[PDB]
Amino acid sequence: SLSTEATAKIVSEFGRDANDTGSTEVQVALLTAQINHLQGHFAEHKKDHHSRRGLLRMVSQRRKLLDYLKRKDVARYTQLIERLGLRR
Amino acid sequence: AVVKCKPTSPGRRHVVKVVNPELHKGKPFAPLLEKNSKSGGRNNNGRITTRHIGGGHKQAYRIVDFKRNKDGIPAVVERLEYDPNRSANIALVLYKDGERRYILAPKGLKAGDQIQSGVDAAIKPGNTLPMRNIPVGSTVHNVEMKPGKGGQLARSAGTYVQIVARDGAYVTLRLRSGEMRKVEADCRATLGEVGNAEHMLRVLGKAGAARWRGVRPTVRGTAMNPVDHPHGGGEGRNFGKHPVTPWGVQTKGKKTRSNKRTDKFIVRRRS
Amino acid sequence: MRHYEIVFMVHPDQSEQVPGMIERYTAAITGAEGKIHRLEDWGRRQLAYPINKLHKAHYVLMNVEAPQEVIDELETTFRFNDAVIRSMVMRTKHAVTEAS
Amino acid sequence: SMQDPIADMLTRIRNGQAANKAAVTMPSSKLKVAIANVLKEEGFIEDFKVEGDTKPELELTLKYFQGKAVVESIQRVSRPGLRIYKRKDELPKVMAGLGIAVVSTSKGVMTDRAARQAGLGGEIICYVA
Amino acid sequence: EIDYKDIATLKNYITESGKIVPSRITGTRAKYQRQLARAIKRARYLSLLPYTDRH
RNA sequence: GUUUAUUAAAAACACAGCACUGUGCAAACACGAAAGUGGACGUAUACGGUGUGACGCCUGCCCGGUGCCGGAAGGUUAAU
RNA sequence: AAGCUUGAGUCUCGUAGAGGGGGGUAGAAUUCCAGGUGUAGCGGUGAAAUGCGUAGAGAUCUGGAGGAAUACCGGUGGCGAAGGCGGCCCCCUGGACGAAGACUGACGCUCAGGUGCGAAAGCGUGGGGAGCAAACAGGAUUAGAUACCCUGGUAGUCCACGCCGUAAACGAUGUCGACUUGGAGGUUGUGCCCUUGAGGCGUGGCUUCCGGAGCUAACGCGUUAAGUCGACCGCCUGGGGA
Repeated sequence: SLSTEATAKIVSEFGRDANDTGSTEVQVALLTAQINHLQGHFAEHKKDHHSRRGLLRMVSQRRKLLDYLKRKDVARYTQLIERLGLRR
Repeated sequence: AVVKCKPTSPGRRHVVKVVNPELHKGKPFAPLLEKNSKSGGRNNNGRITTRHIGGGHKQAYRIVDFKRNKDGIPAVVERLEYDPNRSANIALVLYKDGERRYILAPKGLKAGDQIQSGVDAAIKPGNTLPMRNIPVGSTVHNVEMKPGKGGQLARSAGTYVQIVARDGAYVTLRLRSGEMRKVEADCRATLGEVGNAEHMLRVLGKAGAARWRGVRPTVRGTAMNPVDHPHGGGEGRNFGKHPVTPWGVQTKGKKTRSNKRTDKFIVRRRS
Repeated sequence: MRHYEIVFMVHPDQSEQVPGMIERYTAAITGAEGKIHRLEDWGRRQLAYPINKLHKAHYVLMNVEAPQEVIDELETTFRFNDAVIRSMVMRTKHAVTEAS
Repeated sequence: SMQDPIADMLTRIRNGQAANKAAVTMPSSKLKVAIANVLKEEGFIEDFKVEGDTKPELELTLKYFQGKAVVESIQRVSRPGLRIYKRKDELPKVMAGLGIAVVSTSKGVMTDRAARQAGLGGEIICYVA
Repeated sequence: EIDYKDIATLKNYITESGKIVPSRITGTRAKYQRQLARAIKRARYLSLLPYTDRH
């Protein structure tokens, strides 16, 4: 549950020539935008294992797509994880 | 919150105290402070009046208001501090022209909100109005049940009063004692609950922890000398006769209410 | 902005107070940049069976086209007033303009 | 899910022949069209045809002559997890010489005959009669 | 699903015994009895219909 | 930690915590032949009475007798 | 390493659902509370009896308190990871699914030990107590009754939460993919014919019963296969003892 109007602030910055939205650099950003939204969501409230598993599904796909991007090009990986919060 | 001590030395592991990271501190407001003096059960007219009292470290009394007489003036909460006289903690209030008062703490542990009183006042904590205003089934806080005694009931940590029913000029209130009472609907109430509510969770852990509060050790009537209590020293582990007061009279299960003047206001009695 | 009809059950013997409540409820819609479509009465009507000893209610409805974020701070304003009672907000389903 | 393009190749043929079907169709691959070319040369099938712009699909025709199925054994032997490799005199005599085997080799897909004639061995891919 | 706030219509589908008229009797499809039960529940929680019967 | 000065020092006593009982507050309760004060400028997360003994795991039956409560319809019944 | 996509993924306009969480929000009787009207009955079993009742019961009314669950529709049905979950009304939200297209470019399948879930019952701190009821005390019944059956009844059931982690957790069938006779039926999208559309011709998702080739000792599984075949994981070699 993320609008076409909220994606319009992600595909604008993480794109390059349009349409780029199928690419790993943009899908890792669209997953991060859903993860960081469904992180809170929680607090207030906790007791919902369904949306908690949804969050962990989106994280599971992001972990893999990050590892995959790093396995294609390390420079395109490092130039993404300065624009999205990772490893503090 | 409540927190438990580490085993640094013997028995200390049992110690549990109430702690609040937002609770303020400072100096008491002198025009609402008195030293109040120790009473010690030792008697101005003769022999002792009370038992299990001796010593205890210096304390003073902070004067709290239950009259709420300054109507139609907004007042602001300035700070909430630890109180030595009631477990609810007590807040400092500043009125719009310069007057400062101590009040029973509303819930939220916070300062900076402004409060009023009248016949109609805002739904927020610390604002006061008559119980005839509200649809019942809620918490009323400290209640002016008798005008000539101020705001009564629910003064200790986490204490509450439920308003159950209404008709015409009257309403009914139910208490955590087991008693239920009837009052005029025009009686003033502040609505909501008292804060803290953790005071009953405290564990002293140490045999000196009530000594610094003046609490003297309890010696058994069946252990002290036979003339000094009606039970009397053993005759080891054989209590003998029915339990009595130090004054020689039976007490267990025997009801002692003799008031007769307020029973017509009590609609359900404490068991 | 999101549709809500907001229909009140005003007390059948206390409707003499109601303009002061209305002027405080409309304020919460105008402040929020909403759009009032009717703010009109159906008048005094009968109920289906007697509740809280009453068998009548006085009906008034707003149609507000309001921001969705206001609902949980609006449905509480006619919940403890005891002269404007038993309100239904009736979400979505558009709005009729200016009619009874 | 799907790991081996050959693990759904010969089942179609063994099950379609049991259903008495004259043609059997599969998704196409380099090894599938390499096996089909040798199975036509050795006469185990009549013909094969391959077509598709979206996905290329391969259809081969089964022999029944006048009613009775002409291929009397259709087996795989070897799998990618546990492969079978035979040396120049360890090459098999399928159905005690009534059938044949197919091998991949360094010279490309051929019969156990063509491999033994080439004085070489290799990896097994099919067993037939 | 439609016109469920009209009680002059709804009272043709509920009994003096304080119950519901069967879909066998109205000649209606099974999901009309669901539409009717939803109309009854949506009239109850709107002060249009009573929740219970008896004198 | 407490335990009697110069033969009776600890397992006895207290203590953290456990239960029952009286108390709606001008409390109940106590001392005061009282004036008054203590209870407490505490208010049921608060006080009076009696036993248990930190901590972890724990609590069968009996209301005839002697006390106490609920009922006051019936009995017994005094000064009057 | 270089190159791809028709493996896998996300999406424009859109679809149903007792899924979850937070809020609420509504009604009934055994009960309790203060009484009327009123006379010897009430209660209960296969039989009876303790017991409730003349202190005015049972029942019938007036005015009121208390606790739990959500009647109807409800099924041929949905959802959820399982366990489980039906109200209306207002938010917060996971996953799945259709139409007509597109952007990436093997990013897939599985998984020791982990990392997180709970039905009933149980443990903790504070509340709660209509109905049902372990335990218990009676009525009995009987050779005996410590039990069935009848009269009463605490724990437990509910809530703030915190713990517990187990089940006949069961269509007793590990997860994942392809290929392939059906019928009858339910449920939800949807392509098309002026839908001039009630009608007709199609087509994806989910799924119930009957059953065929195959499998199986047998019963069953049966295109949602226990079939046909492959990847990985978890297990295992007789009861009595244990």
